[PDB]
Amino acid sequence: GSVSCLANALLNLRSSTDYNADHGVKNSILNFSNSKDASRFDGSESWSSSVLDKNQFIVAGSDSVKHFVAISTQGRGDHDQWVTSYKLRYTLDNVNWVEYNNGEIINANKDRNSIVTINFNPPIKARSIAIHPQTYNNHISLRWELYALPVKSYSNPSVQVGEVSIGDRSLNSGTGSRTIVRHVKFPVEFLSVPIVSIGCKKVDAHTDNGQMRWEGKSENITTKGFDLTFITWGNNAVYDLTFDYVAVEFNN
Amino acid sequence: GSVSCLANALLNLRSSTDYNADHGVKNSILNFSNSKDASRFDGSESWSSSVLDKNQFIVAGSDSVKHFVAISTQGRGDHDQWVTSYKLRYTLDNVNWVEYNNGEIINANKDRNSIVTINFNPPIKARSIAIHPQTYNNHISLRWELYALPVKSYSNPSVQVGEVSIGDRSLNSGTGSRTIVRHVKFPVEFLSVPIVSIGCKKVDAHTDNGQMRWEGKSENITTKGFDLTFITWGNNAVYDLTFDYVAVEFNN
Amino acid sequence: GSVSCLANALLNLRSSTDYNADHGVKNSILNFSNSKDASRFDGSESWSSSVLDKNQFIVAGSDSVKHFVAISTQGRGDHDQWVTSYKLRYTLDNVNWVEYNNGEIINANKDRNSIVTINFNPPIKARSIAIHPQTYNNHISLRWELYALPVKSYSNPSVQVGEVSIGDRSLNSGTGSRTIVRHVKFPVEFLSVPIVSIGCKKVDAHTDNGQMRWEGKSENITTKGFDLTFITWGNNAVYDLTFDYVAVEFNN
Ligand SMILES: [Ca+2]
Ligand SMILES: [Ca+2]
Ligand SMILES: [Ca+2]
Ligand SMILES: [Cl-]
Ligand SMILES: [Cl-]
Ligand SMILES: [Cl-]
Ligand SMILES: [Cl-]
Ligand SMILES: [Cl-]
Ligand SMILES: [Cl-]
Ligand SMILES: [Cl-]
Ligand SMILES: [Cl-]
Ligand SMILES: [Cl-]
Repeated sequence: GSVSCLANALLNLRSSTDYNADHGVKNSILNFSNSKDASRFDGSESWSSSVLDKNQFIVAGSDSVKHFVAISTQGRGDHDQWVTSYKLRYTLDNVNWVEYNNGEIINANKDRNSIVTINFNPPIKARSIAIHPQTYNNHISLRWELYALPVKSYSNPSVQVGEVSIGDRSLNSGTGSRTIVRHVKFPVEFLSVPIVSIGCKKVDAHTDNGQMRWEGKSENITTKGFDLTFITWGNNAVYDLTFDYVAVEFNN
Repeated sequence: GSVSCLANALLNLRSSTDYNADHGVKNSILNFSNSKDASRFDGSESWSSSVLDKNQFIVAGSDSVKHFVAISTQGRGDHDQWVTSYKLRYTLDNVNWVEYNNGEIINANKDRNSIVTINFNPPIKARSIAIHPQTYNNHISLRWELYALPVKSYSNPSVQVGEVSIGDRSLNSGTGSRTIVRHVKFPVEFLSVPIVSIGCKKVDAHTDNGQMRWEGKSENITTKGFDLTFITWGNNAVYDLTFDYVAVEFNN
Repeated sequence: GSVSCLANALLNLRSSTDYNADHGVKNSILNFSNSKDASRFDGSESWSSSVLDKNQFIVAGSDSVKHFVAISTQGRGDHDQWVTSYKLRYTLDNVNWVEYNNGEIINANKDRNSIVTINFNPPIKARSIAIHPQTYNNHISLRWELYALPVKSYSNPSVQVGEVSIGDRSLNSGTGSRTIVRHVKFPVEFLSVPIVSIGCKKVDAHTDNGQMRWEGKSENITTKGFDLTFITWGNNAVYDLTFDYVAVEFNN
């Protein structure tokens, strides 16, 4: 129940340097492995830097605010190279970068294939995150994965808004439960059925010997629109009512 | 009126394996073609895998919920290699993957350049999607494009909220149409002019021989704020009114 | 206070052609430099095209609407190649592309390393943007960066909605300030504390010798829910009230 970001192709990767394109970040996913044919080179089972110093990195980014819950690193699958320690940096606004845990040096790998996982408690909240290898065996070469919370069903909703009124004297006389429907068409048709929230912004109504009774309900909601049912009861004479509505479409 | 996702650089791609970086997913867009100079190799006109089996794939992903309406595949431009059938997998939450149409094997290409397009009715709703070649002529090599519905103008809106009241006895006396304006400044200035929806959460008002009359309108909306015009008429004495507002900025 | 898009790995890049993968767009970031070791080739300090004509490009894209404020270009770090002029194209909807400033040819670089920056007034509003080199010294080779406004704290909010009523005669008798709390649980727990906006959609209440007094407040908001405090005062007998609420979570 966390998301493997690289496995799902959710993040753009950018390395500092690449030994060459056959050692690029595209070869860096956790457990990456390619042909065992020893007669041809189809790429390192790792990202491998070109320059060996303490300034190399891979930046992983996208526009969404991610809640990173863990990172896993691994050495290189096909040669004895691995990152033995690293630092992490991240940014929420893509302008100001901070060091994870005050520049903590994280102890990492000691062989080609064993996975080392660090859990973030609390999650790192970031748009971009960078692994900054500090020490290495033989070469700065690694495979990795970044784990994030799944997107919530309530995130990134679509919204259309409008207003609706009775607009005449339909409810301005009579006795007992009395209702009128105003059909509202959304400016644009939704892809799926939204919810429709409403709030009153005008009352022009007579009490029934002091009792005020008015109600609005959004009903018969479709992708194209909905009905605002205006309601009164007892003997109230309602002259006009106005609602603003906010139609919200989730998960689409 | 569909979006060519790869052409527009909207999706991250990740292959299972690459024959080498000069056969990577970066060379996989539909109709990809490079130099005709036979004296140098600038890359295959295809993604080409390294391992030939039924387990290769390209994953295409991003954070947004896409509605995929079609996929097109093509063989390799510069050699006689093409995928002859494939399966599709996808995921909406990036945790749970499903097979398209119960693992349907889709019949695909039979030459280098002819495009084979499959239409999805209904659209596949997904954050990530993967093509899983099953059979091939000579090598797992392909070019492709994924077509999605365009983003709606109502998607990803920006929102600020607040409340506003009369806050004094400005409307608590008098006859005829009577109005007061409260100017509201948004916590942060918007990039473009929002809409402003409102809903009443407090009425403290006297009826005019039984008739209740109150209204609020948001007016003079700018990037920086708006005016809440509080309104009464007839002889109503309105002591206070409060609205919550929801300012929504679209398409920005 | 602008965002360096490529530095932060925020955009997918796609070139028209690459001299080969060691001259790909992955080597195109502004100021990109790799090993100075003259004995091995770890890639060009540039993207370099394969075909030399007026039809080459790099497309930079993602789903988010960006407000691009500037572009910077540079020639190739390790050889005497640079783009001397280019055009820009962009798209907001990823269907319809437009030429920047009526197809203006922008004067660009004249050496390997000096940066040439063009500022966009007003910002270019786009999901994808493409640099289209027109003329070049020796080869179409460049490094570049795209600068965008930072994301606003109000963008991409998460939203849950619902309704709440008194649902009994708790406020239907008595004198003075009288309140009841209805606890609302959000359908799903938020990651951080939201704001909760409310709007009345039903009044069933008696005036107090003509004075109407009712109020709702959202209070004690947590990640899990909030309290709708229903309020009356004076001697009003309130039979029922209903609010719709819109809970909005920012920056998460
Ligand atoms: Ca190998
Ligand atoms: Ca060629
Ligand atoms: Ca070099
Ligand atoms: Cl160093
Ligand atoms: Cl070794
Ligand atoms: Cl009745
Ligand atoms: Cl197999
Ligand atoms: Cl051939
Ligand atoms: Cl009047
Ligand atoms: Cl030309
Ligand atoms: Cl030179
Ligand atoms: Cl009182």
